[PDB]
Amino acid sequence: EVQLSESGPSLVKPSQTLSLTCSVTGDSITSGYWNWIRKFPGNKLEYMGYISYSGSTYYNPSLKSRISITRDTSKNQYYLQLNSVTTEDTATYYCARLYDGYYAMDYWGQGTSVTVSSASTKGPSVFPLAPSSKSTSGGTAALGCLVKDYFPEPVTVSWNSGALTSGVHTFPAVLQSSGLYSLSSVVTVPSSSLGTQTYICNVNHKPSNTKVDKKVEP
Amino acid sequence: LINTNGSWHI
Amino acid sequence: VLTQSPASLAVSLGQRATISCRASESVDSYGNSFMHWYQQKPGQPPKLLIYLASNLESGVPARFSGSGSRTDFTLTIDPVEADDAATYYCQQNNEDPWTFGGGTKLEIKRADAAPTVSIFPPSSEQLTSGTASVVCLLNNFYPREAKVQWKVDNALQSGNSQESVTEQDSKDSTYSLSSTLTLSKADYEKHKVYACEVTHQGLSSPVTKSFNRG
Repeated sequence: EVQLSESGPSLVKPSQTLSLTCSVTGDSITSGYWNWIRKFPGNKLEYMGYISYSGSTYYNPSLKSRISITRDTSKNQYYLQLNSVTTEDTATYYCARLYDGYYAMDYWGQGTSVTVSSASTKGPSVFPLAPSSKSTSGGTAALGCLVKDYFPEPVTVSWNSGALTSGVHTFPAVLQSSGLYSLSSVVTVPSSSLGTQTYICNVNHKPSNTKVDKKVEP
Repeated sequence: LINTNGSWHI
Repeated sequence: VLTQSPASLAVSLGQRATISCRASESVDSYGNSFMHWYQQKPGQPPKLLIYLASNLESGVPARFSGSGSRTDFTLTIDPVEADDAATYYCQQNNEDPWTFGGGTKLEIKRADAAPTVSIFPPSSEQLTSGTASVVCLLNNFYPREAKVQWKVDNALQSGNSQESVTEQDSKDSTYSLSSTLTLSKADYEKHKVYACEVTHQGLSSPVTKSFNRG
């Protein structure tokens, strides 16, 4: 199981330096090529560069002025540094392995969101969207959680700690005019079980070190 | 095949 | 530069899908084509489908297929399944610079489904904050186009609602949409009727869901 895990700050002030770390477990960076890739919010992908098995590097030309990739084979990590960031550099960043036989990028990490802004962090307020006669149709009732006024992105939501996944919809975030983000996560359940079963949404906003468990009742 | 500056050579 | 065509595309279950990747310059050298295909769904890293123009990654079903010349490549899914709803990217690493294609979003075309509409008044906890969010859920509809209209005491609302749409579900190919009407706490308790009017091809007539304050 070759596996890659990114890490680094969620929020960076403009003109400072972005420092991400890819920790590799399941094979050695002694061999193969080790890349950095970012995905802008418009959903375009852009290759950034790599460090190779021998320590050489190759960088996108639109970045040469300010990108640096290095590695530490004893920790089995490698590192991105991007100087003098602007809001244009807000993206999801991925690290990925490329190998000799295939010449393609075959193992990715999950990705880490990074925002460049002078604004400061803010944790979300989590309110229940409670089931009623106005949310119930057939044998089914809708309920959920509203996740309001957080910054920066992202937030993640589970229900009953991952033990309830069918019928779950967590919507993409919308940017309010207050400059803060907001989303909403709903699930449909059998209306009969509203009396007996407990429904808790788990809201995660790592940038502010927030976790809320909210119990949603009728 | 090794890669130098984004190009593959032998 | 790599140009994909089309930018969006729709296909019924069981048909053939063909995504095109156009290259500004030959990406062949040393007998291989340095052209690869990636699938990506929201919340997930890109996933390798096809490497070296035509080779299937292991783990990938044989339903996926790749085929290409020096500057013209194509990705083919036959037969397409519900799980195939995603965005597909082509990438080139023959020579400087290594670049990705603009992306192609594949939609699964299915029968019309009517939405199930729900309405949620603001909670007691949020009303203590001084803000009231009224949310309208459209669950499990198709196609994706839809219109949500907010009424407060049978009056049209404008500029105080936002919506967001899920991407097409990987099991039943439906969508879901939330609309959120935001008023101050002072304004929220000044009116009695709050209504959500949904217009959609799957409904014979517009459907209105509403509640009274209290």
